[PDB]
Amino acid sequence: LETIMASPLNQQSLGLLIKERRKSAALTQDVAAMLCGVTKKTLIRVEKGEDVYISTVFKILDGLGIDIVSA
Amino acid sequence: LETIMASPLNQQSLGLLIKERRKSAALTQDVAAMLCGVTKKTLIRVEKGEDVYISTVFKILDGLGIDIVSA
Repeated sequence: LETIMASPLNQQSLGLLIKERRKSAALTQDVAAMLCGVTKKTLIRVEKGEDVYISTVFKILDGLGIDIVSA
Repeated sequence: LETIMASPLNQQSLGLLIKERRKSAALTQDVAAMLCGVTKKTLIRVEKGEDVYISTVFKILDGLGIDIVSA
């Protein structure tokens, strides 16, 4: 039962997680923005790790089927 | 808790997670707010699931030693 040193999410890596999930689902920023109910600009801000309201982030996570949990 | 950490997170359950973790460490709202570098009022907002900036949430999470990860 190998005990490894991994890392928790911060603001930047969350954006990158979102980006990777959007890309793996073959969705453009426009389409994903449509699915998540945000503007392309907002999605772009989030993927870049720029500060927004948590509600926006949860809309994005929910729209892309990304689940986050407590460690 | 066990109902919150055995499910993916939303805004409300995140706030409740913060609250419970704070309570398990025997911390008042003032002290925890102090530890996290936010106001008591802000911590109260987050624990109640009210909308704030993601940076604030990450400050609270980091200050209380709560790690979140991708599922």
